[PDB]
Amino acid sequence: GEEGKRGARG
Amino acid sequence: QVQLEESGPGLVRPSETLSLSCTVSGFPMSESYFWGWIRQSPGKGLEWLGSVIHTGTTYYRPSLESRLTIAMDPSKNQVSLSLTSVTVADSAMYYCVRIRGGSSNWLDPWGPGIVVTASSAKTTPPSVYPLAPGCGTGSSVTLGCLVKGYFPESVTVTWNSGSLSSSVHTFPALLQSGLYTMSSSVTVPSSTWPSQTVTCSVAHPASSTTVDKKIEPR
Amino acid sequence: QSVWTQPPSVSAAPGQKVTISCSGDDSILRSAFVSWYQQVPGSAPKLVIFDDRQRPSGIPARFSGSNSGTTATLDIAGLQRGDEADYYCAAWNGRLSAFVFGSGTKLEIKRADAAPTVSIFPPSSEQLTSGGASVVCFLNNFYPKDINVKWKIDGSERQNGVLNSWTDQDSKDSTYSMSSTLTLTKDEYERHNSYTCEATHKTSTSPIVKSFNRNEC
Repeated sequence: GEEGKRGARG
Repeated sequence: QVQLEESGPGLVRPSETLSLSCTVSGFPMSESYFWGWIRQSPGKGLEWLGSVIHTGTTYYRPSLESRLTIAMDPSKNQVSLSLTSVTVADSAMYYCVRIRGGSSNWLDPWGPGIVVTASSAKTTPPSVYPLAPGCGTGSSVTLGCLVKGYFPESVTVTWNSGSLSSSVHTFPALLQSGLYTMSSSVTVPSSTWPSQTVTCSVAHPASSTTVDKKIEPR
Repeated sequence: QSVWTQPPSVSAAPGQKVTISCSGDDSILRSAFVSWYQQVPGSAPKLVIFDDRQRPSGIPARFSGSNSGTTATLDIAGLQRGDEADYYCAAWNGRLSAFVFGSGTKLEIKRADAAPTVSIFPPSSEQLTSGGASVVCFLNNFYPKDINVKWKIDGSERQNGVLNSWTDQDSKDSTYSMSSTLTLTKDEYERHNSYTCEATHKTSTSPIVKSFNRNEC
């Protein structure tokens, strides 16, 4: 799922 | 493995829309990767423009988000850039990239890049002049071509010395009077020229012009 | 910040090791995976490190990376002449919600000092016919990059009308090359006999002098 956005580390 | 190539105009007028296309080969655009655009202005750094994924989620450089649209067409295997109200400051090399998103945000691979100039100046083909030694040699001989009075960037200079191998230096262009000048030197064994012909070919895609100059002795 | 801070330049000899830093505000880089790109002049950037320390397939292990959280670091060991390039770090900036690149670091590969091979060229008849006259000097395959070129017309120094252009560092022999072009009008060019290009380089206390005399024709 996470690969569908762009952002910072969790 | 992923293949990318950019297409579009090398010259756009201020206030018009810059439209670029990138064809993606050898990789599914329906996989979990973003597809995006980076640019680099002459002598300066890399600037992320934005990206898109097949679900439609899109990211943009905040300062350009009002002008910039990045989209993809999985049927055509294309990712597009559309930048409206262009100014001189949008002159740059534009690169297509595949991006692994989430928290990774790595870019691999990159397309070869396309040079875009935003300007009102007219496209002008180069004048090409041979550089041969003056009247009155060691083990090598250096020849050249001087490429003058063209706009916009870029030109590509190559040297036909047949099957003879050669050492080439291509000098970066300098802008003057709204026109670029550059040169290229070629060095060959002194025993080879002038019996082996040596000819520069200068391609200027923006003006659809190619000029060859055979270097003859003075 | 909207650009990560990198040193402008690093320089070392083949076989040696350099480290290139990439810094953000406070510990912002702790929240991101850093990647690194190699850009050989005239080519697209190429991914060398991703997720702080991973190597793409085919990138050699002498490229390595770390992310301390305040600064990220690219190590390049066992330097080869083909490593001359600009290196950029990159990372998502969550505070700006944008992907940010570093300001870039040029790697110079050191070599033995080398004097330039100097070549001088009269204007072509073709250029003259149109009113201008460019005399061209090539100063090729020298090291280090610093070099002074002086033009003389009939032995007298000429200041105006000179344009110089340098290549990037050579990927095979680590040298630099330069063109120096003196542009006059046709009428001006034709008023004189000798044209001289003088190169002053650290490899000699005496300049390398190349000339042509129009009366040799």
